[PDB]
Amino acid sequence: SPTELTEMRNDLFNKEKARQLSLTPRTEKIEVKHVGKTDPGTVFVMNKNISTPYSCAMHLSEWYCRKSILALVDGQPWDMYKPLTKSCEIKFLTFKDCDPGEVNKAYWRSCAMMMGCVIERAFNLVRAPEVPVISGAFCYDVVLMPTKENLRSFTKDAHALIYKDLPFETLEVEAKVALEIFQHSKYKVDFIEEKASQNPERIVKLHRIGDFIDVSEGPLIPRTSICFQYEVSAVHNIRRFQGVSLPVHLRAHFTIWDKLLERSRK
Amino acid sequence: ISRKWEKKNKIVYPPQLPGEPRRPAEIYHCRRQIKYSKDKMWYLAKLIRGMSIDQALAQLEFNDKKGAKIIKEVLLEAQDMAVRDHNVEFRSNLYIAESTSGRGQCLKRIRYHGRGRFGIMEKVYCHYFVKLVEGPPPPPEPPKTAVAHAKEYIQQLRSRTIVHTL
Amino acid sequence: AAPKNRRTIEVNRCRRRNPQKLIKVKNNIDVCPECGHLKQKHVLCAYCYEKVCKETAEIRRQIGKQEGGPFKAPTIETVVLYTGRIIERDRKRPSWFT
Amino acid sequence: SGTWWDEHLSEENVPFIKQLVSDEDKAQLASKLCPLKDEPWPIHPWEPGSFRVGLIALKLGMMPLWTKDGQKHVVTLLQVQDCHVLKYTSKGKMATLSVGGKTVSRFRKATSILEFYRELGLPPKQTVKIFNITDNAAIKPGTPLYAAHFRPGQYVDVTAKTIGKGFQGVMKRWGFKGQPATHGQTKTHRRPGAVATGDIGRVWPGTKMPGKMGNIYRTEYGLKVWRINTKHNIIYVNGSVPGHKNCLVKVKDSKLPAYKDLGKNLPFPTYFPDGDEEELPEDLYDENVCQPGAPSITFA
Amino acid sequence: EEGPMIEQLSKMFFTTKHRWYPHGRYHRCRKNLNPPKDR
Amino acid sequence: TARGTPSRFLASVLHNGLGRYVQQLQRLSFSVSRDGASSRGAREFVEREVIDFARRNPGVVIYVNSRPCCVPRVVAEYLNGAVREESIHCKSVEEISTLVQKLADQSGLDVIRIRKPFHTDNPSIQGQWHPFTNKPTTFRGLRPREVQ
Amino acid sequence: ISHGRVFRRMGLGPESRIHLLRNLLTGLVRHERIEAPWARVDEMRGYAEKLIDYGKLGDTNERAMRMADFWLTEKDLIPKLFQVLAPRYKDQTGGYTRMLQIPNRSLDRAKMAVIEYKGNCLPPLPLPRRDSHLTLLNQLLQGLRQDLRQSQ
RNA sequence: ACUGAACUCCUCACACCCAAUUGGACCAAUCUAUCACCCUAUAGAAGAACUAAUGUUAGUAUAAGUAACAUGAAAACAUUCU
Ligand SMILES: [Mg+2]
Ligand SMILES: [Mg+2]
Ligand SMILES: [Mg+2]
Ligand SMILES: [Mg+2]
Ligand SMILES: [Mg+2]
Ligand SMILES: [Mg+2]
Ligand SMILES: [Mg+2]
Ligand SMILES: [Mg+2]
Ligand SMILES: [Zn+2]
Repeated sequence: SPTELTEMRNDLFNKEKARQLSLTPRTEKIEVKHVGKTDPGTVFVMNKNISTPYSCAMHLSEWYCRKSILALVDGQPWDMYKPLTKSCEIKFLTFKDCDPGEVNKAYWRSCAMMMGCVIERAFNLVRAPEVPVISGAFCYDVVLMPTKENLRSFTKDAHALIYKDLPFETLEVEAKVALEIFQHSKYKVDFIEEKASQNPERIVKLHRIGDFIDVSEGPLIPRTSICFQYEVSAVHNIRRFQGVSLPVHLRAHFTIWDKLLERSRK
Repeated sequence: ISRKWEKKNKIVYPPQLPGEPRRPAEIYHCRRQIKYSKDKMWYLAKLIRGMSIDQALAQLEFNDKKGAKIIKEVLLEAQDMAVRDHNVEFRSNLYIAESTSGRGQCLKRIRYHGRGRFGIMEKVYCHYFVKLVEGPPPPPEPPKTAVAHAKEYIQQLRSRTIVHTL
Repeated sequence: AAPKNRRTIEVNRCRRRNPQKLIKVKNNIDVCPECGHLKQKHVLCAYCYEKVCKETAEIRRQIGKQEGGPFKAPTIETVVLYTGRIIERDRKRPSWFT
Repeated sequence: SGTWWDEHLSEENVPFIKQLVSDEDKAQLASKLCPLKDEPWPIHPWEPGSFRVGLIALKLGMMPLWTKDGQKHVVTLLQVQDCHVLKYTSKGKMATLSVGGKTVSRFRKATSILEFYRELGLPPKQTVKIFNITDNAAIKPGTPLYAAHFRPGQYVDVTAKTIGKGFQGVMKRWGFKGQPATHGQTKTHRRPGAVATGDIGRVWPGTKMPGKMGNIYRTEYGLKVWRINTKHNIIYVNGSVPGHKNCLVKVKDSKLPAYKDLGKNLPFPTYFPDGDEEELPEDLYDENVCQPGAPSITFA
Repeated sequence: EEGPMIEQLSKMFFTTKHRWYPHGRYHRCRKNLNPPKDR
Repeated sequence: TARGTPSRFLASVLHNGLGRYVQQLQRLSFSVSRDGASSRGAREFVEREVIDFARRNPGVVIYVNSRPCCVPRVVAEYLNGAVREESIHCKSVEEISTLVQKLADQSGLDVIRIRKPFHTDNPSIQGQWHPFTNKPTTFRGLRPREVQ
Repeated sequence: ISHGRVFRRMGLGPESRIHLLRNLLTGLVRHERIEAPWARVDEMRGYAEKLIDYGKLGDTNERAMRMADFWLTEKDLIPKLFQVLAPRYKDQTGGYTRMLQIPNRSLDRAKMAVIEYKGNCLPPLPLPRRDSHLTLLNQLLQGLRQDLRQSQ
């Protein structure tokens, strides 16, 4: 049941987190270097399973915290809030880099997740499709007809969520655990299995927004507040709901925004 | 001449229990006998007041005023102190709790006026004071809504009595 | 004209603590994408501009050295070569002169 | 931090974006050309106690026009740029029509306004001004208004913002005499002298004093339309109109009781190029006016 | 928004604008937080 | 003045008059000097009129310190917790006695402005005035300018 | 009142202003870069462009030569103006002079500015870029454009 | 018919509403004699008590951050230019 399920999943997640915490023996210290175009060649003396790249950012300044989104540690994107295992090399990524593609994908994923969350409450979710940026939307596939009013309502919900301003909790988990968490949803289970198959370690990437929890391939954006302009364009027949959304740091402006929305609608 | 601000950094609060709120790090720092007028310092101080160190620093960098540089320097020193001596881990987590300007000792000179006459120039100095606290800058006053006002009015109405009689 | 009575402190505060006289909290400030030292929109980064200036100064000095006295200004577009008309510096080229 | 439309766009995106913006506006304009075949509204006849719509034109410049008596009449040219009826509101006194004006960068307009314009056709105009009207004369939002609304011989009220001369002294603002140059007045040549009297320990409200002068709204009444140039939507109005060259002015049928009922021959809601009314000549003149091309007048 | 809000309040409650405008610091300091309550 | 002085309402601690009048005075603490004219009256009181006073009111528990005091004081502690501390400096015996009596009599509360010389728990017995008392009911609960 | 009124009021009169402008121009010619107060800098730029245009006409025109003489005080610079700058900008029409802000002058807190003739020999200014094309909004715009193209 | 004082009455309580002047009752601080001993007593004495002298000196306000006052330009900080 929907009243039970959410709570149960949350509890499971908490348990998993606790388990993860358990392994480290009382504050293990690692020396994580900063590779970057500015503020070099600093090293941060961090506590390994606790401390994130957010901590590193904080140490550097507040500006970094504000503008960083993905943390390339050994040339692979960590989330700002996902802990730094072992001594490694960090870069922080904004929207306005020379190579912002990684960030964009993450943002899209986040948006999709948000959409899914909105869907789940508003009234089964198969997957979030891996859509590019030039494709002009972030979609989400849902097995259940909506009017303009419905769309508006959805948008409002999303806005509310954004306002609430929740951190994107992260875990890389066993496949069995993942299965246990989502055994009710068949499609989700299948997806999880596929993911497991894909990698050598089972290493299923669970992400969480307070109450809502979901599986996704890539990393995610720190918080929901980074989304500024967020809308839900249309639904197409499984039923694929679509959306288009621009963050703080790239505001569209009215006419442009409208155009974007129109584009998404197709 | 008194200096209590300086002293203020030498307090030792008795240690906490496990089940207790964190008790954030307060940090006090000054600059004495700055060559400036106190009231001028005050505007800068005001501008800084509620803000995160970083934001304040940024503001100071681009405020074209003599005292702004000084204040920035002071803030930087304060930050340094926090990191080294006062066991604050993140620079970014420092916000400015207090900032005020006192008058320093002032030197009297002659001004030499037209006719036989003369004013007394007073060459002014300031003490700049800062308090940084650990933790993000507290949220400012949310401007009270119509609803709030209405509620207040209702309360007021309720509150009345028959004044004098019994 | 002469003040007929002393202005009260409260009045003074009201006058001089009002929001027109308070310093505005600007929002021009962005990070310097190269160099990270923080700068205004519509303005060159102060730190970033400094290095360039320094470079120019050294080049100017070299030019001066080349051109003995004043009143020269030759008919060639000059080039600045570091280590492999010509002006011959030294060092590696920085990651911005290209 | 407040942004502006351009800041975030690429080196190559911007021009394209601009083009798109222009193109959409153009399309909208094109769409807006034919009102009668779309939805004409009830086109009512003229009645004695009626009023009608005006225009929002650009004062272009002035030039001399000659009459057949052989007289100079200076005329200011008012170009009726665009001008669409934006919204109608019936009876807090009379019924009214908000009319637009010059087209302006939607980029620079407020969100609320933008939304409103989207809800309508049209791009966002520079100045909206309301005309008071009788319910007989009424027309759909997005109906384009042209210069042919005014016919030669008709009389007009034009309103605009006067040219602003900033903070001015008493000699220029109110034409006070000031005091003499020599004999010798000291620091008093262009001052106002005495303000007002001993027994009043005050200065009366309304007392003329130095102050900001101009850039206020002013109406000139009863200007004769000498000519209209349909091909350009230019109105030729006798005399002088408030404000600067390229200023937006408001042009309406005149108020004076001498000219209260001379509008029977005019087109009552508006002139509609869609007709049936016949396409007008290249330019309509009043009969008094000497046209260019006509032979040199001689009093024989 | 301020003035509009004030107007609305006035409309609601039938009263002048002057009371809804927020009074200064000194006055608030003066106000008695724990008044002597009776009956 | 009343604007300067902190105000108060009339009350009686723990409802004294209802059940039993309870002596609110707990302790009188007499600081006296063995030598010194400051406390001659006090000394006299101690000698003769204190014992009698004590006998009269056994709820009070007197202390007498004799503590080479330059200025003698009598500290009156009350049942609420309040402490009325007053001097005995160069006063006659009778006056001192009177003061003591006064201290004994009064309640623990502050000697400040009282606001109303009365205080009812239950004022109204018939009913407090609403505007709809002394107003007649109309048929069907109707009001000015109605349909039906 | 001062409506439609070009030319700021620089020195101690108009002649003085002109002189000031000339000095700046000379400096620019010498150097190909000047830090200067922003209000005069624009004027200089305006004059500078005109000067370059004049130079383009060629040595053999007498008027141009005269102008050069008037405006380049140091006199070695006239040949440079003719035999270098003009050569450099023969393809361009009026793109010369690049004018950008400097933080602020330290003592008087004036608004400052740089003024280089375009291209030139010195290390490049740290210019204000537009955002890269790979960013989210930009990408979206590109996509939209593509769609439009497809449609037409 | 009501209202209406510091008039008068009532419950208490009483030396306790005039300029100059005049008669009294008290008393703050100090110093000395003798007392006292977290600041007191009985006496003796006296530079013995300041909301006003365009009073004195010292501090600090107001007016006021007002009036007023600075450094010709570029550079390579050699130099050149006005
Ligand atoms: Mg002299
Ligand atoms: Mg005259
Ligand atoms: Mg004179
Ligand atoms: Mg009476
Ligand atoms: Mg009496
Ligand atoms: Mg005095
Ligand atoms: Mg003044
Ligand atoms: Mg001045
Ligand atoms: Zn920079």
